[PDB]
Parts: sequence; structure tokens; C-alpha cells
Amino acid sequence: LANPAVPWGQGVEIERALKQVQVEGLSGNIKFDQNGKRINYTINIMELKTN
Amino acid sequence: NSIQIGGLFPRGADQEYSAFRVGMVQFSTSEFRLTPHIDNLEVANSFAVTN
Ligand SMILES: *[C@@H]1O[C@H](CO)[C@@H](O)[C@H](O)[C@H]1NC(C)=O
Repeated sequence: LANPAVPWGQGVEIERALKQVQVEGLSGNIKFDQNGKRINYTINIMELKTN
Repeated sequence: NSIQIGGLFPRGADQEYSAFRVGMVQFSTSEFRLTPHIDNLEVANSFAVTN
């Protein structure tokens, strides 16, 4: 809350580090855009049947 | 009989603060006097509001 807020420099670098990652996981292909939203994912379309 | 009351005016709000001061002048009384502390901020900003 101390005003004016001063951010640490490292933070931006950590952000870039996190956003640049591309890995394989339980959610499928994991990659992010500049805003942090998911990209290149796969959403399986499923139907409930008798079997 | 000084009454401390905080206030928050979004930057770019003028007539509101004007009518606020006019209200302070007209409704002023000998019994007690309100003592506002004005701080202008970005109303959409949650951090600013919290601070
Ligand atoms: C990966 O996802 C992004 C975001 O939708 C898309 O623009 C891009 O074409 C995708 N790449 C491939 C190879 O599907």
C-alpha cells in the first residue's frame, strides 16, 4: 500500500519467462500469448450415449 | 465540532466536486463543521481505490 507504489524490475522478466513457456501436460499443448490467455489448445467434443 | 470525512473524486470529475463544495457552503452550520479530505484517483483502478 506504500504510496507511490514502486515495482521490482525482475517481475517483468519473470512474466516474460512464464509467458514464453511451451510444454505438454494434462490439458494438452500448453502455450500462452502476450496477454496470458491459452493458445493452441484442444477441446474435445464429447457426447453421452447408451454405452 | 470538526467531523472528518474522506472523499474520492475520479480524475476528470469537476462539476461533481463543484456541487460538493457548494453543498458544503450552503449546508454549513454553527453547530458542527464537516472537514473533508479530498484525494483524486482512477476510479476504475482497484489498487488506487484500495490505497
Ligand atoms: C496456435 O494458437 C494460436 C492462437 O489461436 C493461433 O494463432 C496459431 O495459428 C496456432 N498455431 C497452430 C500451429 O495451430
